[PDB]
Amino acid sequence: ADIQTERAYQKQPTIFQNKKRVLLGETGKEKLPRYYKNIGLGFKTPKEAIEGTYIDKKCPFTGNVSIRGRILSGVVTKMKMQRTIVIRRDYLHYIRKYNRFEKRHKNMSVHLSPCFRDVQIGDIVTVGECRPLSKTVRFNVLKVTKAAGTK
Amino acid sequence: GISRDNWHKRRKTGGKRKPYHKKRKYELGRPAANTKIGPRRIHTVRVRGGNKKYRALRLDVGNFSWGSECCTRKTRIIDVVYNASNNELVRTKTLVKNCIVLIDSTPYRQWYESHYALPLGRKKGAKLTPEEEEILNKKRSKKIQKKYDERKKNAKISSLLEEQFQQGKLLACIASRPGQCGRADGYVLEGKELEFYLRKIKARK
Amino acid sequence: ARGPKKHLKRVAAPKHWMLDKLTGVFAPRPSTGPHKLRECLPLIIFLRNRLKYALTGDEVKKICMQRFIKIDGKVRTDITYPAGFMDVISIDKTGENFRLIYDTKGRFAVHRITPEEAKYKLCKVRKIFVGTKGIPHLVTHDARTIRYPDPLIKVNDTIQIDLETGKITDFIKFDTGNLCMVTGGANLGRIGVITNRERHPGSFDVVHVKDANGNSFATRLSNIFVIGKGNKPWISLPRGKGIRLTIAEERDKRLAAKQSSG
Amino acid sequence: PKIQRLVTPRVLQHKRRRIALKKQRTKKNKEEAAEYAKLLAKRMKEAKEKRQEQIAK
RNA sequence: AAACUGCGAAUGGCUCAUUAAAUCAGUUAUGGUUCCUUUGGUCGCUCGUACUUGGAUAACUGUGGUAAUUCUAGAGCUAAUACAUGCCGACGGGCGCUGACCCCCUUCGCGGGGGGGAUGCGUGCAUUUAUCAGUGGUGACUCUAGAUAACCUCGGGCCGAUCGCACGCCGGCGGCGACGACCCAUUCGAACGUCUGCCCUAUCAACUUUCGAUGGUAGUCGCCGUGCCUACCAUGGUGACCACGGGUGACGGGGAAUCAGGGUUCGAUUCCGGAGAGGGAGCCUGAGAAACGGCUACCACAUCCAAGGAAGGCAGCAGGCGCGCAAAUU
RNA sequence: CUCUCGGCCGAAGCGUUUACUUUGAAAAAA
Repeated sequence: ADIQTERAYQKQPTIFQNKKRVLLGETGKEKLPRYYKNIGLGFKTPKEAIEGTYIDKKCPFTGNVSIRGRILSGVVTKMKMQRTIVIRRDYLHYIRKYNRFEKRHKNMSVHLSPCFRDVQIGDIVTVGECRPLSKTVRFNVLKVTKAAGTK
Repeated sequence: GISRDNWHKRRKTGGKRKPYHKKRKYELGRPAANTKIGPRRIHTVRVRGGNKKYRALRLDVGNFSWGSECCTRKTRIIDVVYNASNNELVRTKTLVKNCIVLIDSTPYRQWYESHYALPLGRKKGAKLTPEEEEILNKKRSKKIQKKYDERKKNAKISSLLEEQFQQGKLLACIASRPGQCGRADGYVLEGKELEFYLRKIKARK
Repeated sequence: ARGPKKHLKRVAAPKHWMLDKLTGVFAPRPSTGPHKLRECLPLIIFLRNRLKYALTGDEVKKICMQRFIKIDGKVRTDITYPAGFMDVISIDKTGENFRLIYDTKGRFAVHRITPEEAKYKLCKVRKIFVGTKGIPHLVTHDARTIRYPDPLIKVNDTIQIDLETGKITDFIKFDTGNLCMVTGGANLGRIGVITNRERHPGSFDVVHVKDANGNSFATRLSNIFVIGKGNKPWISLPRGKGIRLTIAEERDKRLAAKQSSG
Repeated sequence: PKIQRLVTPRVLQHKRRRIALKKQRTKKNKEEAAEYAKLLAKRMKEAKEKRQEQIAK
């Protein structure tokens, strides 16, 4: 029901959601407490991480990942998977003989949480290193700034 | 002879790797010993460091937790009703993690009538044998007669549970990995998780 | 390989042991112990190479096997036992006492010390954790764990251990204005006052240090050992006072010190 | 032959010895844990006395 | 002496066939894991025959087989820090559930509130699940501790049936060691990852995806993180910034030759890292090996043989043959 | 370059993000 699209029950595993209540609890409000945590390097947890209903075990604000290592950046190129995007990093490689540089690029598959909704391609995104999330994915999207051709 | 290496795959670009060594021992994998329902049979494995792995092949009991009442009792595993990975694992009655099992509610019924003095799961005809008449109609002291009735107000149960208590079989979900710890523990399904897996089993047929 | 290495080649040894090129293929390969093998001086190098007591690597066996050697007050019958920083070596048959402190050039030194000072040593606190029915512990850089510490001991401070009992007597905390020795890097063996500590969260703290002549330097935080409260060292110091001379005035000291001869 | 599993005066003395090391390990756990119970009192009372100058002002 | 037990034999030595984002180098990460040993901690914290337990087995004696092997069979004895089983003591209790009963205050009384309590149950530290509250910590834990309910594998988890030396103090109380030992920390590592980097080729321009290719969910396996693998889905992932394929007279670095400055070429070779023991493959033991001076197969060679069988692995040091322009002492 | 605190002097924030340059610390021995 807007979450449970799978074949097993999507449940935030730290929160107990079957507490016994009294008559002022059943008549008052059906309140699901949510688990969120603070990534420790000055990234603000979004209000969608504190107010959402999405369930993601590899989200860096609500799931079981810890961000440690290199913090990087890149721009979005292809959002065609389930919860993960493709960013390309651009850099210049110095060739020593010619004393000149050359354009170079590398792609990264990177996990995008559902708290970063309405992300268009072509905007800068900070990524953060965690453990392997799948075969090719080892970074997690941390903040999304928009391209300068927005308003 | 299984090998859970990463170098027998293709690259992300799609190119295949020519390997740079033969299979090392720390890359090993062992066969799935699927835990079935039967009287207990565990076979210990020797894993890295000299440690132990309890590879269970048959299991019959396991302690489960009624979450909303803080009650953990050791029940009898009956059946497998639904498994959300593969459904051939239900006809084979394999106990894996997160598979929904039928347990026996009788240790929780004895806790409920001892803690709240209310008949749970009894029929409407209410044939009440005298050996539990003394725990359902006991003689109470002056301070205990108010304590039990103080417990008796919030001693309500969601009606999806009481239909399972009628037939004596609760729905439970395994939360421990039996092929690695040799136990089949877990919790009793309550509330929204219960009415999710109920309609999954109902739509399964 | 398959499982751990038991040999050390000679050229691959630590540079500060000062083993020459032509004596052998192998170097003494320190035993596992309290210290990293890059951060230690084995007991065979202290007896044969530095002190010139022994002459071969069989006489170190013959010396240590008479139980004549106590490292931190416990008798050591391993010749490759890694003695490290602030370790007290008591030889009672002759009457000397040494402490392993770095000198200004990144090596250890023969630092003879008085047996009134040899009853204690300093350690640096490395991790503090609770556990086992709520009992707090220390872990120092010697792997010495001292349960029930003072609640005002935190990480990166300095305790003072009594060596006959194993217990803490009094401590120094990590602050500015404290006298510190650098125990790693290119400023190793240098003594100065803590000026400043820049924090880099998710990376290493940099601790700017100031000399007694004005020479400022910086290190990472892990190469910092608080020796004194204020400017007074709670241990003795070597012949040089932890103050690194540049090579010009280090030459001037020699070419002016030879002129006292006759 | 040499009789093994014989209750020698040495054999019986060794059982006395390691029982004595049980009492000494229980001796220190009564006395080390008492001093930290004393030391936590000073370091709690001084923090409480620091509280009364920052909450008041 | 022997033999049982323990430990080592996983290092060192040799070679460079593989291998082209692989190895490797610098840089980080394990807050995603194991670690014999060493060093420090801990080891009457558990409320329930011991002044010492049980059965074998070598060496040895004695009788044999086979052409033959570091092949072994049967018979008679005997040990343990091998293999097993197994208490007492601390031990008086305490703490949580229960709870007949008793007592006290107030109320005319009902009633309300507060103490003591026999009875039974469970109690440590590791294990596995669930729930609660928020001593010490980090940049950030689903951390560390605490509480509660239970579990705790017969292919069992700790809680010592062990040896030595000086000898004792008032039948007890002993001092130094040696072996052990679950767990924690450390040391020595290992493994798996992050970022950046490599020679020639387009007469290699599209590749990957039935048979996992990229991702999502649930699990299986594994020391653990992950298509590692399985089920169900989604249709993705890389490509002139040269993917994919082929080649290399390619193990990679530290380095070496030459050189005004720029460069060019070599780096099998004594240090670090990888790999491999004729070619593939599979295991046992162990902290650590997919080990070859370990075992089991198959393919290739090849030794003895009484023709039934038995045993092999020099890219260790010497040495021999072959190869070659080309390289030392059994 | 400035805002809320501690003893005018330190925290915390920056500013649009970089390339460049200078310093630092880390870079096995041979």
